[PDB]
Amino acid sequence: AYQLLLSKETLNKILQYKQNLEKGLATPGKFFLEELSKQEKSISEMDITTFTQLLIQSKKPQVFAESQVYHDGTDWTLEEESILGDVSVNMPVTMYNDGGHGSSFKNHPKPISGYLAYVPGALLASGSGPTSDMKEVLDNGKLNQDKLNALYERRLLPQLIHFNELARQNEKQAAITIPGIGTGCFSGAYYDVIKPYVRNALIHILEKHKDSLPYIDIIHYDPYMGDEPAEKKIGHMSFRVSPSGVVRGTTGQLDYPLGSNPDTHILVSIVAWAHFSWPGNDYWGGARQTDDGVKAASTDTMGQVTGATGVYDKKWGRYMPPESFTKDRKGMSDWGDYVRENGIVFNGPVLALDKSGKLDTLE
Amino acid sequence: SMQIFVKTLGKTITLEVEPSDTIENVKAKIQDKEGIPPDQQRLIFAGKQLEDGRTLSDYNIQKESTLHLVLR
Ligand SMILES: Nc1ncnc2c1ncn2[C@@H]1O[C@H](COP(=O)(O)OP(=O)(O)OC[C@H]2O[C@H](O)[C@H](O)[C@@H]2O)[C@@H](O)[C@H]1O
Repeated sequence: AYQLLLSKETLNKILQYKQNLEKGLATPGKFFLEELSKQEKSISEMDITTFTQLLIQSKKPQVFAESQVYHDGTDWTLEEESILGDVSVNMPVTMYNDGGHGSSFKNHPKPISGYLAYVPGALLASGSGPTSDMKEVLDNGKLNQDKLNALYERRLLPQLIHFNELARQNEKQAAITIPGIGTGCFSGAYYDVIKPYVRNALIHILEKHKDSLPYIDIIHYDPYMGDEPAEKKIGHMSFRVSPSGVVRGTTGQLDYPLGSNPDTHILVSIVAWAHFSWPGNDYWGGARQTDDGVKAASTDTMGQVTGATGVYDKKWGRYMPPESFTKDRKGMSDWGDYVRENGIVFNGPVLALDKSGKLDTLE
Repeated sequence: SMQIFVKTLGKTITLEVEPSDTIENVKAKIQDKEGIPPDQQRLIFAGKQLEDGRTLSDYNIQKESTLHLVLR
């Protein structure tokens, strides 16, 4: 139902991590060790794909990585965090509303079909020690644009490649809506400067790889606030900066941007995801909150992840758990209660971008 | 008009609020008092995160209730 993707550089990080464990240079963090502890095979007996899937399976439905993660092995190690932040996941979705936050959402008369690509932003906040992403992209406390570009390129390019080819297979082009990934909770102390850095990173990826993306057409970048409206031709692509908090009446994230429609385009929305969380994060705890939780709640994301058939609620703009679950219950009925009760795990097929820019198996 | 308590991981913020105040409204009052942007505020009550677009009333948050702010 969903597809996990990662870069060639991340695949190298995983192979090195496995080898590092087998050579005794590292020990698994508690939550990885917990998933590993359920296995009959040791680490040296696993192949790279199983190993990767079990590290991804250590994610929890809801985690607040900017505040309640310690990066010291009592939950995850930095070595695991460097991998998990690079993992993205896509899935087909029904979009029941336009993705407006809070009470601002507008329901679609007939729900539209499209795709989500969950991608974790740079984790530039922490409750405890420095994060992997802080070490990667900060030079003595200062944001390095080229390093941030490289990070987002590593994380986003596999999804752009995936939907370039899927638009081709569907004989359409792709329209992609993108939020201000990493500019909210994950921005930490960089809240006040991060907005143009993320915009610049998106422009650099598209310009650098434009010749690999002939079926990508329109990019709708909506940072919400902190950026100015703009439109830029990037190769063949139309890249629009459209902050819906400063311009009124703009298209939502879960809606066709101007110039696209269901006949000519597939609609894909990027979700600002989270290193240690299942897709949707906040909404597993019933909160239709943040880009991640809003987009999950406003789609059938939870059905694609759990395999269950939920019910959309027009009043609260929300895909709810199945009636066969909520009906008898006197309490504790949100999607995370559904996963605890049914032993659901987050484990799916994984592909990696290879030397030639093709998605393929990890071996 | 009433008062609630927002505990941090700690320094307890006292807020002046109305049952009809939305969570974003409450978050904005926290910003005025503490300088934390709403985008970087997670508010928990009775073990659940409070979401934009609902009101204190919706969560049955009454006078002198304690909320928990999660910060980096
Ligand atoms: N009322 C609003 N309406 C629409 N967009 C908004 C609003 N307020 C802010 N934005 C924009 O929404 C955009 C993204 O804000 P965030 O979701 O925090 O981005 P991140 O990647 O830093 O946080 C990711 C973490 O939060 C989740 O829990 C994930 O699971 C991660 O744990 C910003 O550009 C805001 O301008």
